[PDB]
Amino acid sequence: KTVVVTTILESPYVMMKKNHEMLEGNERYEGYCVDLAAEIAKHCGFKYKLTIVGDGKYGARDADTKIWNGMVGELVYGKADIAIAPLTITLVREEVIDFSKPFMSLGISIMIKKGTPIESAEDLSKQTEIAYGTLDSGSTKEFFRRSKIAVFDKMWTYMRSAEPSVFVRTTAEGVARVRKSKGKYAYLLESTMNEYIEQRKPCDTMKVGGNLDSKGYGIATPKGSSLGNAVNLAVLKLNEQGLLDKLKNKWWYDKGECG
Amino acid sequence: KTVVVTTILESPYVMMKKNHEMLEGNERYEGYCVDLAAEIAKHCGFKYKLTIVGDGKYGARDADTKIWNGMVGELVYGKADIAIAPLTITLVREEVIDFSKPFMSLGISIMIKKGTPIESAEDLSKQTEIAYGTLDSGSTKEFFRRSKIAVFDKMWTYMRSAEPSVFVRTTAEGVARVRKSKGKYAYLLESTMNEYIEQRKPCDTMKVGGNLDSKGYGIATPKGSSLGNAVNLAVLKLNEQGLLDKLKNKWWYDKGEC
Ligand SMILES: NCc1cccc(Cn2nnc(-c3onc(O)c3C[C@H](N)C(=O)O)n2)c1
Ligand SMILES: [Li+]
Ligand SMILES: [Li+]
Repeated sequence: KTVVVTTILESPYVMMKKNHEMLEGNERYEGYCVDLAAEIAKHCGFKYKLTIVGDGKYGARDADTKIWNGMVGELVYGKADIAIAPLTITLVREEVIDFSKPFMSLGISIMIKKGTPIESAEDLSKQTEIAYGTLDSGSTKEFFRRSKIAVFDKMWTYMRSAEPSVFVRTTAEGVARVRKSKGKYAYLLESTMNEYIEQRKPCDTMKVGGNLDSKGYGIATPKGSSLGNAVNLAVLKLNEQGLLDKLKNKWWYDKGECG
Repeated sequence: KTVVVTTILESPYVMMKKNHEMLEGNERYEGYCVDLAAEIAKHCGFKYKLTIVGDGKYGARDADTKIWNGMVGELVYGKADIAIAPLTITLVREEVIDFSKPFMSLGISIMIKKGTPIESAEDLSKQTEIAYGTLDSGSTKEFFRRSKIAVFDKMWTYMRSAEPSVFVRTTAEGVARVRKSKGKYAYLLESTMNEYIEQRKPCDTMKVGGNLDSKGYGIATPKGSSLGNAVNLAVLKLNEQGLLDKLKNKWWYDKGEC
């Protein structure tokens, strides 16, 4: 029977093709995770349907209702069979779903406008002339809120009290703010997205410094699902064969615009 | 019952302390994996004994007998409960033991003696004057043996047929061979070791090229062991607390001797 894949629309992982109206089913979509899903399914021998998570969320547990939202919730409550998406392997998710070993590494990173005199998170933390912030929701904000590391705690105290607000509602708003702020705004985001935007016209942003943390995206299945073992072996095989590196190069650099 | 940990003496992961003869038990040892074992045990609530892998190997399967050696074999055959070491997560190992999610990243890299005219794996693959090889019974040799990537497949065909043997029995033997071979041996090893050695006396080796692949070290348990779930959650918690980053920065700290 057909495996129900839950995923989320986010470039370059999953995108509707420009001509999607002329296409059907899974062929309407393209991107890194679309290609990854096809490779996993081929190695594991299943057919599948790509579905887009209803609530547009990755997966968190509401503190009041204790209900899991997002792709994680679709797995937890038995509505999907597998999630193939930029879904970070975290402790609280690992407690409730199964994850493959990571298919992609990432960490929180600094996006600057080219020419900005910042080389590290330490550099940002010691000044205020260049404002800096994060998405107003989600894991990067939460990283700073929860960190007990001195530099990141300092950054959080700065971010919470800075005026005008250094937070943005969307990735696009953060990128636009970097681009329009003449070097006076830096945006903190996942290194994978930072690298992607560095390859978008007009080629005026860059990733600077080392990453602030390290984590991985994993393929998720309901806890105890028989599919989990085969999927994990497939991730390891695709990595060893160089296919994961090929797919990253395809969607970030071969299709990049900045050389 | 006290959990039997298998590990391998590899600086800066596990090292006998300078004054180990004055110490006993787990306190004889220091290093990243010694610290990590203590943190995992505290979070999972077990007592443990650090033991050193009997055959000094990481682990591979003999193609004729199908017997696993190294730390992998100690888990497969019931000699240890957990391996806490720079043990690379690989497909063939995952089939026979359980792994946590990775606690540290690495990739295959190239170590040369300073001045060797090699800048990349492609450079190595196109010549034979500078011999090159890797560690027996490790994940790098298995990577090359199995690889269908053109450059790496060519490198494996070269390594199999090179004379004298380009393979080494320990990581220390690989570095010693680089150092003594007057520029005529390059060693394929993981980036963690390459970078650590480059920054220490006698300052005569360096890493060249980008990493050839991207993988991770994992905490390993026998397949199906009940310890695996708790250990994996502990790894993720330590990651999210920044403790793994702290340990890495401490044990790879560059004192500036090179
Ligand atoms: N004391 C120097 C030192 C410093 C830092 C790290 C290490 C550990 N280590 N580094 N490289 C390797 C290694 O290289 N090829 C292999 O096959 C392995 C083994 C591989 N990890 C496996 O699991 O088989 N193992 C040693
Ligand atoms: Li899990
Ligand atoms: Li990390």
